[PDB]
Amino acid sequence: MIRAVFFTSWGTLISYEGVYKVMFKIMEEVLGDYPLNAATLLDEYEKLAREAFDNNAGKPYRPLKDILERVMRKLAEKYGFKYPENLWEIQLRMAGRYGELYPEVVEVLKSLKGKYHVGVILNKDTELSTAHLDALGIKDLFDSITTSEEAGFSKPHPRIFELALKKAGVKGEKAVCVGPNPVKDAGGSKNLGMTSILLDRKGEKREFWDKADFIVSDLREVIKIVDELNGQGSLEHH
Ligand code: NA
Ligand code: NA
Ligand code: NA
Ligand code: NA
Ligand code: NA
Repeated sequence: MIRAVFFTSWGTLISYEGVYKVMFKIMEEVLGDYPLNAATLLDEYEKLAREAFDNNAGKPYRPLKDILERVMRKLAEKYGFKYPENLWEIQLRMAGRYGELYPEVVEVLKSLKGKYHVGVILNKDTELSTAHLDALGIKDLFDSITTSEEAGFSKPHPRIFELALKKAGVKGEKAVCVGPNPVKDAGGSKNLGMTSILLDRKGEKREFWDKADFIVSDLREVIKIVDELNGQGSLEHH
């Protein structure tokens, strides 16, 4: 029986275009009138942030605030603008203002919440990652929020998934995990015995479909999958 459904954040709940918007608005605020195109700065920020996250994958948690400070110091030295004071407050304010959910998210979370433990797993940190969900209005729809900062390790290390399962009170076989990353999400959750669901919203990841138990293009399909897994043996499923 599936008793719990876990979701990641980026590309699952919060759209990539929404994440891009937040980061673009941060770059614009940092630059002020400095004569650098903010989209150009954004591309380099994304590259450096991605490189740091990927290097930390599966390792003990590293404070996000320090990562973003190191990235921005590199960018300020590269491009010649003054390093911004209160960078963290800029991050929090822009996360409070910008971003968007995929259009089916609220409906799906509400449909599941009545029948399953609905959890979110966050890899960047606790504070900023939770603040973004709160600003988008979905923080309280979750029965649990579990982060790499709380577990002490980032995906795909097992501890983050172990902690999420403890919050739900079940072993991995009673849970599904939905996310876009075949290694960090599908592989990571399957290591704890969960049923892995790869989210491929654009149908562009076929070469990684073998890394998951199920593939979906939107979150409405998750409800169907869990209902199917739980309808085994009744007269309706038959
Ligand atoms: Na629930
Ligand atoms: Na409940
Ligand atoms: Na935190
Ligand atoms: Na933090
Ligand atoms: Na794992």
